[PDB]
Amino acid sequence: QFEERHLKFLQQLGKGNFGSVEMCRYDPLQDNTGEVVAVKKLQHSTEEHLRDFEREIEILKSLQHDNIVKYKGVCYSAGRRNLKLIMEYLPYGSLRDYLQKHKERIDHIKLLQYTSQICKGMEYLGTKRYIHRDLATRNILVENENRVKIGDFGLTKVLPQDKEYYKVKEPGESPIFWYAPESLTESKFSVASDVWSFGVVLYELFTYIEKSKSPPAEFMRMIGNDKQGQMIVFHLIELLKNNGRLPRPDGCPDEIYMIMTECWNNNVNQRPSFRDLALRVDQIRDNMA
Ligand SMILES: Cc1cnc(Nc2ccc(OCCN3CCCC3)cc2)nc1Nc1cccc(S(=O)(=O)NC(C)(C)C)c1
Repeated sequence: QFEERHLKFLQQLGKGNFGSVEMCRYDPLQDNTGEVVAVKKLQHSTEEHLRDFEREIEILKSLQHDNIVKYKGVCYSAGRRNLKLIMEYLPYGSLRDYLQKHKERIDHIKLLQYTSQICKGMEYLGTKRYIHRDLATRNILVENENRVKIGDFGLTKVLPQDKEYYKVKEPGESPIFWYAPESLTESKFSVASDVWSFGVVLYELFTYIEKSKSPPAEFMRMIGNDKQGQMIVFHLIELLKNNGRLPRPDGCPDEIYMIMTECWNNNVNQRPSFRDLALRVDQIRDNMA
């Protein structure tokens, strides 16, 4: 529905490996009444990346949830590539940056509100047999002080009809300090591996994104900063097989650290569901209030 003639560039919000996101104003009447949107595009539009980009557009079109960023449409230039995905724009940016800028005004009860919203959005993803694979405070976006949203679906894959996991080894470097053990060793991605990663999201939240308490900082202080390249991954695998874990964040109540550890269970069938986590986090929140 969108025409690239009338999309007008304001600034770049983010740029990763295969894609980038720009703030733009859709102003079809050329009079500065149009609305400001977010536009995602590929920056190396190979054909494999393009077909995966279109499955992502189709996945995001199939989702409507208060905690999922809103799809708006697509746009094409002359031809049926240079394809662009149009989404709503959220003014407060990533939850990672929002939280370390207001760390002295956001208490634990507010952290738990975000947490339960993330859970409800993740639970909605699971009902449609989507695996996010990429959850982190980096990709959680902020609509306003009371609402967060899951903000990017570049790696979201749909489960096969028969099986409850997905095997993918990607070319390039992966965020291996959020990945469940069975994802490091066998590249299996399930809703239980997303629960592992939600545990480290919750860890991040309670570290208030303090620089020396990032999961990579803490993990690679546990295995030694001397480790080399591929050996890095191997050493982390061994540390997770011996029940080495991230430490409890400073000030974190023991109840919330028990939720974190229960998601970091080595036994994949023994991790809690997102609906159970939402109920645990809603009761901790209701007792604090
Ligand atoms: C879909 C969408 C809607 N609204 C926003 N709002 C937003 C608003 C301000 C942001 O500030 C970024 C920090 N500075 C960068 C320059 C301006 C400010 C960042 C994001 N972002 C959105 N997506 C987005 C924006 C930046 C990064 C990401 S991502 O890290 O999760 N994924 C990739 C873009 C790398 C694929 C996703």
